[PDB]
Amino acid sequence: DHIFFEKAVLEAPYDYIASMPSKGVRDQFIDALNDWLRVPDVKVGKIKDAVRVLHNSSLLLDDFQDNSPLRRGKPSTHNIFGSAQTVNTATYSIIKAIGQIMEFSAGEVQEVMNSIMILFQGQAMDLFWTYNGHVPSEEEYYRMIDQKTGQLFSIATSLLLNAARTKIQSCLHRLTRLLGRCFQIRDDYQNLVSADYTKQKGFCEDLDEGKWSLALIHMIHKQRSHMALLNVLSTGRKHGGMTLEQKQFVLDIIEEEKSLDYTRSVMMDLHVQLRAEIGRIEILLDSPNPAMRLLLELLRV
Amino acid sequence: HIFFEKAVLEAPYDYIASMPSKGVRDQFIDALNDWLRVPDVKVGKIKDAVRVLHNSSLLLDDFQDNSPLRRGKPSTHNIFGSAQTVNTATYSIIKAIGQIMEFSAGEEVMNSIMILFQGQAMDLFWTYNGHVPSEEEYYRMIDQKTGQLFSIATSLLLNAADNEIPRTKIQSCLHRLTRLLGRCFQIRDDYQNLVSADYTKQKGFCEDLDEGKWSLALIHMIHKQRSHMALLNVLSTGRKHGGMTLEQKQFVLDIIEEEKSLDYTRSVMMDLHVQLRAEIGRIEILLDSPNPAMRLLLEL
Amino acid sequence: IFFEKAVLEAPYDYIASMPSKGVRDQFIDALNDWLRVPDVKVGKIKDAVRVLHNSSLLLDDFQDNSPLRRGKPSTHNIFGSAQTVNTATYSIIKAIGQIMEFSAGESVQEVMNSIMILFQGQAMDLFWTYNGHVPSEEEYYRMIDQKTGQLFSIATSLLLNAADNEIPRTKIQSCLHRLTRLLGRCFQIRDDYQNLVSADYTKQKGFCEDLDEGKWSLALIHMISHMALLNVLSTGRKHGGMTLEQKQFVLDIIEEEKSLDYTRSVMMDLHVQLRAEIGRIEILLDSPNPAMRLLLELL
Amino acid sequence: IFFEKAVLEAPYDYIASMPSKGVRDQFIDALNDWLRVPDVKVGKIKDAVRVLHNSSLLLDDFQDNSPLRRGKPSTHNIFGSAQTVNTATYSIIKAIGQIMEFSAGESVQEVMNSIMILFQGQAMDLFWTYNGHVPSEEEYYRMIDQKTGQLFSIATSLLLNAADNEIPRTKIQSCLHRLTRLLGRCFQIRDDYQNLVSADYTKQKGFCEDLDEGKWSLALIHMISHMALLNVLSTGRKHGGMTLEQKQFVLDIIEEEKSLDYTRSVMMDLHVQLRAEIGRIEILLDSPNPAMRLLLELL
Amino acid sequence: HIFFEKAVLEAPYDYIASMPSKGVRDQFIDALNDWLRVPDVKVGKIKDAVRVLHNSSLLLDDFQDNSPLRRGKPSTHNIFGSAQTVNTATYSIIKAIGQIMEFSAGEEVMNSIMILFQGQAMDLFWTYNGHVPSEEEYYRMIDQKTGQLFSIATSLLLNAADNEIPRTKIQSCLHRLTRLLGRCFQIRDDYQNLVSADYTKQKGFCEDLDEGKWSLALIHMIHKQRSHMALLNVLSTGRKHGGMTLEQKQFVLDIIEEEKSLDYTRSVMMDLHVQLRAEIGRIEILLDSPNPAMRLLLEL
Amino acid sequence: DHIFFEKAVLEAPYDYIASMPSKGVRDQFIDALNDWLRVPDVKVGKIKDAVRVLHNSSLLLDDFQDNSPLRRGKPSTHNIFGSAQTVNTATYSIIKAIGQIMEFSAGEVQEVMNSIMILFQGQAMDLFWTYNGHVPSEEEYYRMIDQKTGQLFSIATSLLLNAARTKIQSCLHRLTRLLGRCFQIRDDYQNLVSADYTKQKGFCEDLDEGKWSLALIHMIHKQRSHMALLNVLSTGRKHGGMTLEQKQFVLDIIEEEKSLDYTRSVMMDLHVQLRAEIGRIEILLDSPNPAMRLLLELLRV
Ligand SMILES: NCCC(O)(P(=O)(O)O)P(=O)(O)O
Ligand SMILES: NCCC(O)(P(=O)(O)O)P(=O)(O)O
Ligand SMILES: NCCC(O)(P(=O)(O)O)P(=O)(O)O
Ligand SMILES: NCCC(O)(P(=O)(O)O)P(=O)(O)O
Ligand SMILES: NCCC(O)(P(=O)(O)O)P(=O)(O)O
Ligand SMILES: NCCC(O)(P(=O)(O)O)P(=O)(O)O
Ligand SMILES: [Co+2]
Ligand SMILES: [Co+2]
Ligand SMILES: [Co+2]
Ligand SMILES: [Co+2]
Ligand SMILES: [Co+2]
Ligand SMILES: [Co+2]
Ligand SMILES: [Co+2]
Ligand SMILES: [Co+2]
Ligand SMILES: [Co+2]
Ligand SMILES: [Co+2]
Ligand SMILES: [Co+2]
Ligand SMILES: [Co+2]
Ligand SMILES: [Co+2]
Ligand SMILES: [Co+2]
Ligand SMILES: [Co+2]
Ligand SMILES: [Co+2]
Ligand SMILES: [Co+2]
Ligand SMILES: [Co+2]
Ligand SMILES: [Co+2]
Ligand SMILES: [Co+2]
Ligand SMILES: [Co+2]
Ligand SMILES: [Co+2]
Ligand SMILES: [Co+2]
Ligand SMILES: [Co+2]
Repeated sequence: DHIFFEKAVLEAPYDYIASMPSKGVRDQFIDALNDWLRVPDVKVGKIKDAVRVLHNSSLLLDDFQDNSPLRRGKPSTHNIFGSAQTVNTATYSIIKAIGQIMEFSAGEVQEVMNSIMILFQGQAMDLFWTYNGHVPSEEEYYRMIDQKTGQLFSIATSLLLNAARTKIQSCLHRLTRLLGRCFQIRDDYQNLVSADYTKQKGFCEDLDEGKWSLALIHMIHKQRSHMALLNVLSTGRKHGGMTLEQKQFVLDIIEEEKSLDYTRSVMMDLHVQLRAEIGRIEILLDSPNPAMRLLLELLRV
Repeated sequence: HIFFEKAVLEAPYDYIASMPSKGVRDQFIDALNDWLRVPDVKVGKIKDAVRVLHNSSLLLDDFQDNSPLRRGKPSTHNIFGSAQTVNTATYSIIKAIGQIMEFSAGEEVMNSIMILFQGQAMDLFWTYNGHVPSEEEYYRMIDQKTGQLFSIATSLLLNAADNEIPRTKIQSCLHRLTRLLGRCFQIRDDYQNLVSADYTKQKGFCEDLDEGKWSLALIHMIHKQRSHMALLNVLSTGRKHGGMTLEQKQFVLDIIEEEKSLDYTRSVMMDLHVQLRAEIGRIEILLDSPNPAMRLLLEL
Repeated sequence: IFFEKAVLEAPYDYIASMPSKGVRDQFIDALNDWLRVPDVKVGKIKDAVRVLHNSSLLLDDFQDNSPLRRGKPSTHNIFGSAQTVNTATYSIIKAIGQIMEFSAGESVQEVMNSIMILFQGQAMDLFWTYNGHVPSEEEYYRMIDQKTGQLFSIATSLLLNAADNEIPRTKIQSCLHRLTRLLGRCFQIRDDYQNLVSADYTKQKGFCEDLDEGKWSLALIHMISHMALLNVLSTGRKHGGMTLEQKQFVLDIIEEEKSLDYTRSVMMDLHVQLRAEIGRIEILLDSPNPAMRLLLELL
Repeated sequence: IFFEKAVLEAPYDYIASMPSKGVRDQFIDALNDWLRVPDVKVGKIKDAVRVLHNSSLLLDDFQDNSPLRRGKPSTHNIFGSAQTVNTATYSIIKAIGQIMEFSAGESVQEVMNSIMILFQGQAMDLFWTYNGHVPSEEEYYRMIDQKTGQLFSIATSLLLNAADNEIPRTKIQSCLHRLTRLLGRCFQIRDDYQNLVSADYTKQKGFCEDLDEGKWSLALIHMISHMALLNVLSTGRKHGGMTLEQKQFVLDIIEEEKSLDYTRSVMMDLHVQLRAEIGRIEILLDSPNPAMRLLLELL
Repeated sequence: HIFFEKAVLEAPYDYIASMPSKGVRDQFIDALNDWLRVPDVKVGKIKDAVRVLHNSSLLLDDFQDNSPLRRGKPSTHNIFGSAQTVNTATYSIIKAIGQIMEFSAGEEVMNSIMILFQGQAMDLFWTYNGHVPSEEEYYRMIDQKTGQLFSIATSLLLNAADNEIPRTKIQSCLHRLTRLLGRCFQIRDDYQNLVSADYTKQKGFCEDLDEGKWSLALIHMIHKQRSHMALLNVLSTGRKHGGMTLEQKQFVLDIIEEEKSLDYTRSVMMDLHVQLRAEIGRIEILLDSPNPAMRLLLEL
Repeated sequence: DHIFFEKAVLEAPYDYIASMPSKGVRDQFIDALNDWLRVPDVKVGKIKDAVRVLHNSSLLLDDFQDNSPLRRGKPSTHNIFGSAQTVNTATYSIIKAIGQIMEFSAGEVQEVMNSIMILFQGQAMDLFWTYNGHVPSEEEYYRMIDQKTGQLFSIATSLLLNAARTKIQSCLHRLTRLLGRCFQIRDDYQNLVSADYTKQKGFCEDLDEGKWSLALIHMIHKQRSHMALLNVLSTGRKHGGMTLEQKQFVLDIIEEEKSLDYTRSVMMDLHVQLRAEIGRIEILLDSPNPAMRLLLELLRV
């Protein structure tokens, strides 16, 4: 009878992150997208649960892969169960999510499998650059984002699309791709700027991780000296993190170079294109979508 | 250079795949196919898929057990780091599943794959929280984390077998076979980790004592009526730290030898060998097809 | 020559200078209102028990790796673990010698036996956290009777052996044993309780010090669907202790399951039994003890 | 119930199972050839002193952070520091209780006082390495008389208090005190010596274990132009201990200055004084002691 | 890009040089030159040379004292690492010496520079081996490691002074001045490290208690007849570890306050202020040239 | 009177390295060079002592800068006295060495000061590349060597030259430069190959340091994959060193690529040029020099 006990052990790390609160964008996008597609409540529920597992599982891996001590102000899962159990649960949960997607969807699965694997191709580059200290170009950065976060929006879109036109499809493609860039570029921006992100992750958590955000990329390829900046980055990699003053030192250089102003420029332009794409769909479709415009608006600053 | 980013993604897999396997996995498929006689191309695809699953499991396991060595060389996460290694490992499992789908469509797997993680879950859970499992829990965990690999390969080969009869006679016997093989190979593995000098050369001296896993020898003497305060506390000391000193490892070995607990493990393995030979025999006669390959695989 | 003595007793003189007090001496004064032991012998008993209690504090702080004691650095963060342990062990021997100096016979072989039970209790405490065993409620209570309640018992045994002739120390026994047992259980449960609730117990020991130690308070034990809490304690065992965020997570689970309420109910029941016990003794000795009842009101 | 006792005594039963022996019991047998104490009481004295000596080994190994004892892991690398210290302190109390069980009067207050001097000696030992003070030869010798020579004194005090009636335990005193003092000084100096020279003392404790501890052997003290040696000891204090290469460097300086020879000369002089002392006692008791002279030949 | 490798070499110097000095060093040279009146160009060269020496000394000292903060910002070796920082520091000292040679030729320096290291040697030696120095040893060490900087600048300015007389009257007085200035500034520095909240903002809370240096306050109360077992042992505990906890630092402060040992340091500083004003006075009259700048420099 | 005690404290770290044994090449080169120049015994003694201090001081810094636990089988100086005292003594000793050079030499000093500073320019690049993980080109590597080790030979040469022609000078320049490259390239080679270097420094000490030797440089810029090789190097930098198996893994890749064969090729060609330069001088001068040819021969394999 204690087969239930074994299941609880296996899914304990998953039940942890899924329990905090943490959500927002994911569920909102599915709801907003469905205000257009009008997919049955039962089918969107099956899609929601699968995407949630998929998203939460990648968070389990990401926090471990990025060595993040905090998620949503609480300890990250691998600081509760340890990295070994967390990774084991996460990998299992992904397979479980794929099985669920198989159960209500035909094949094509052979399209979702492909896109799920693209997510890993995206993570691969992100982790590769961080680990070996290679600064990517701005375009490589965008391509990486399209794969690791943009593809995540695409998956939820493809699922809802297959449960509902024709030309409308190649417009949602432009939507999810632009949306993916908005999310990540904001996420990297807010990590260094916002004080909520400071409370839900720690002060400049990305600088401990050593990820290459758009601000750093822009000023690294910006032709001036930066002997100091280059060396603290190396110092951080050698110590596995930075002190509060070191992070502040990085921010001040960023401020002095106005590289965050560039990031703000890209985000505003992205919102312009996304506004246009949304209205393009609302016109091409029956009626407008305040839910999608809300989500877009939640993504500025 | 679209080729470059895939190379980065699959670099940790190519590393572990470039090492000498020992080919236990491949030898079994070959032996099983001496009975089922599936065409070489279909067999090759199944071999490739299972090889990817197995190697990916080793990627994860070495990191999870914090093993410094794999086949005498540094473990994969001591090349690419934990993050990269885990990422491709999960990806490669997805990829293998995708490969399996392309030539099969059915039907157990993937589902049986989820049982692997169920087995690992218990293995990792006990080790992390220091809970000593019973012999039955130990066996059940092994059926899930190890025996299932064999089950996977069999089902794949079985579903690809010709209409040359029966798939009804064999299935009961084949399940008995893969399960017995799974137990013995893991029990042998946990046994050899402490006594074999080749394993010392491949994994380091008594690597499982660093990992802190619960092998049959330890389990047997702990649930004994004799007191083992020292033994219990060294194991806890090893988990508190990153592992054990050589003297701490040697101390455990002395306790084991003093109580001949490895001899109990030898007895269990021999008894499993007997049942294995019996099971192979029932099939060799029922199909009128002797299998020197399976009996040769047993030679371990 | 005094220098050698000052070096040996420096770690003791450190904790002894701390304000860590307010229960041990008040219990002796409260009990002596009954036993009416001469003030001089009460002084020696107070001194001896003070040395013992301080010595156990030296050991426990080291053994639980507590960084703070009464808001100041713990003794082994001043003198190191080696000097602290050596001084502590010496101080225990010194106290016993003092006890021997004013009491003989089976009184000594009773206190000696009683002191050894303290270590028996500490052993189970230390053994459980080190090997990651979650104790039952009964195991926990028995552990408390040995390591905490026995300290009260020592003080009473000393006082009773020096009691006035107008007092039947044979009728009174077992009633006093029932008292100290309840009192020690009430004190320790409150101690484990307060460590997770208060400040003091965040100002004096740091935030949730028991969770760094990996101590098994009554709240924690009552719970162990509780999978996440088991693992973080294990994570706390593998790491040097818990992060501020990890400790807060434990509190949330306790709060959600209202484990704080359970221990609160247990201590109120102990308050009831204690009042009933003091009453029986008050009738038996034909003497009211407002001090004991006053001491009881410490929650 | 036995389980609780087994847990408490597990760290003691660990060192007690080790072959760490060959001097303590031989001294008792040698001395008893003179004192002719009944075999039964000698047994209890042997048991009590054995518990004390083992308990001091538990503490010292932890306090000096020694990884190895008799080729096997030290006790605190089996049970952890907390359990080891608690058991050790308990075992000391237990032994004293045993001593109390067959001896009364000022005999106890003598052993109690003698045990406290052991801690006084350990205190100076621990205090010096922790605060980086290089002791003089006299300070070192006095430290030895307290922490080592006193152990012999305890055994003799017990045996003398149980001596046969045909023996004048008043004439004999001070001669025995002179003996134990010399013997303890000879034993400890040899102990500090052997730790840097031998194997055993590389097989039993690891290579130059005293240099990890930061112990002040007679060789080291005799030297402190010696600037480089001072700093590596400091480096050894800041780090967890010394590397294999660092220990070897210390040996080279010792060898170059022939510090090994000095301690060798000191111990030969101690051999002379010891023979003179045994002789005086042999005349005074009209009884030869080939055992003591046999025990003496341990170099 | 021959320019690039020099930029790499001087990058750690440019970092520390880009910070707000406080200009005590420059204020002294200006004040001294109100008397000696050396042309601006020759004064500028001397300022530049001394500035390089001083900054290079801070490069070395911050690493040697393992200080995490310098003027509120991370210390240089927490940017470029210990290796690079030390390399340019030694180089910059050579460079400064080369600069000094180009406009002088003589004559004390460099020689006086070697006394700086002699002072640092004792400072580092006592701290590393935990030896408590006497008040006299403490003063002598300070004359060498701090007072000599002032001596260097004076000799340079003195050798560049015009034939407008005397260089014989002043030298005795100027040596008395630079030496008094050196003691007071270091004693003030060690004082302010424990009590000034601005120093907490620039270096962290009680940084010297992390370094484990021997300030006058600690030295005074240690060589006292009262016992200080606790105080002594915390300091040793701090050296055993990387530094002290906040409670350990606060504990030391409480002992200091309880014994008013900082008041003794205040008395010494005031007495040095008195002698300084006296020495400035003897010179202001002997040259018939009052120096509001020197007296204003004293305001600290 | 205890002014001598303060001096002992200051020079204790210097007296340590100077005492072991460790020498060889330095004294041999000065003797071999003087078999030509015939400079008085008193003057060459003054030159020897100064160069020894200079060389030993740089070793004090180098071991600390490279985090080397061992020198000549014994603990490095900063593992006896600590990094702080070692660096303080080293810097002082360099200034002391400069003063000594000033005392027997005119100015031009203004030539020796310049060359001493070049040594630091060389070290600067070596430490910069190691710390920030930048692989230099082969020519940058050679230029760096000319500055940090080749210039050291040049200093001893300039000193002896100024105490003694005309055209002979611009031949010694080619000698010291070639000699500098021979020494360092061999030193980097022997670090990974020789078992004496394994005993006098530890197994593959350079792989812990993370320096960029010619073998690594050659195969890094050699166009093939090397995903594994690139990542262990990063792993080493993140851990502050490598395990025995990791170093062996690096050696095997080096072996597989025959990059050490290339290093052997460069060394043999260097010996060819050096043989030619030596004979060129022996002819241009009075008589041959077996001492210099010996030293050259001590530098192969
Ligand atoms: N997308 C989830 C992961 C992140 O967004 P998060 O900020 O860690 O949630 P990352 O910054 O790692 O890309
Ligand atoms: N189960 C595959 C991994 C093992 O067999 P391996 O010995 O690590 O290959 P484990 O002993 O960890 O179970
Ligand atoms: N028993 C006295 C020691 C304690 O009360 P304290 O918390 O150390 O005061 P514990 O809770 O550790 O038992
Ligand atoms: N005094 C018994 C303990 C010793 O002899 P040991 O070396 O621990 O046996 P020490 O040398 O530490 O004093
Ligand atoms: N002496 C210059 C450096 C100092 O003044 P600083 O306070 O570190 O600038 P120290 O206190 O180390 O002496
Ligand atoms: N030249 C002295 C320094 C070296 O040669 P060494 O091998 O450390 O002596 P490096 O390898 O650091 O260049
Ligand atoms: Co809707
Ligand atoms: Co992340
Ligand atoms: Co991430
Ligand atoms: Co992010
Ligand atoms: Co074929
Ligand atoms: Co494994
Ligand atoms: Co495993
Ligand atoms: Co295994
Ligand atoms: Co009263
Ligand atoms: Co406690
Ligand atoms: Co406790
Ligand atoms: Co408590
Ligand atoms: Co006998
Ligand atoms: Co010892
Ligand atoms: Co000792
Ligand atoms: Co010893
Ligand atoms: Co002007
Ligand atoms: Co400083
Ligand atoms: Co300083
Ligand atoms: Co300062
Ligand atoms: Co010659
Ligand atoms: Co080097
Ligand atoms: Co170097
Ligand atoms: Co080298």
